[PDB]
Amino acid sequence: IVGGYTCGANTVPYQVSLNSGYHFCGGSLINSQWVVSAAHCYKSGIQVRLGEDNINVVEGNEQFISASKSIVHPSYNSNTLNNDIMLIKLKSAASLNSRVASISLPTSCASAGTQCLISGWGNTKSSGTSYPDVLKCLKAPILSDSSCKSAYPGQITSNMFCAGYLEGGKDSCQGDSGGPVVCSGKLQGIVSWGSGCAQKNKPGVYTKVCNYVSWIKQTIASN
Ligand SMILES: [Ca+2]
Repeated sequence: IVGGYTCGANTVPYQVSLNSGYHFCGGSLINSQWVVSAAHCYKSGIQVRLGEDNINVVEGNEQFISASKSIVHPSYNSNTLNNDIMLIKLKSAASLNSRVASISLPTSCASAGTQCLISGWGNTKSSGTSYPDVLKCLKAPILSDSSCKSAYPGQITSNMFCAGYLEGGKDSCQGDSGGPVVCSGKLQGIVSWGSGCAQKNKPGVYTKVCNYVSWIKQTIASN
């Protein structure tokens, strides 16, 4: 997260870190045994880390649970990043509490102008590289489809939306991938892609979660 703020320990209780020896992606806990992340975060040997603030220090509220299976969306295209969504099942159910909690799926799609919270442990520089140990947060509005398409001609599908600031300086970034965009207590987006980070006229692009609710529910119900 570039141009954000320190969230505060366990203030984003649905935020998870995906770990394969090191943090490589974010995710969102949507019930006691399932996480939603980006399909481009797919790999084998995933451990889900819940209750994290400083990802380099054991602070006492963590739960570390290995993934038993991952399910990438059947229509994911890694070239265009269309359908950039995946489900991860935990080997055992997380113990839910005030600091480890699920986030509700949308019942309807959020509109342009809606304020959302974007969070993660990604790069905090738009030019350099600096990775924070503690969770970073950014409040950002969803942008109009027209402005999103104008920023990225030929690249925005019906399964994507832009959020952030056309002026630049405030954005998600490398390492935030797969993490949450939550608006009015609903998971509306997943950190997917963008050109650099926090660049003028290149806002963050996010997977449009409301398009996938039926798939998520049906997949969870049979797996
Ligand atoms: Ca920790």
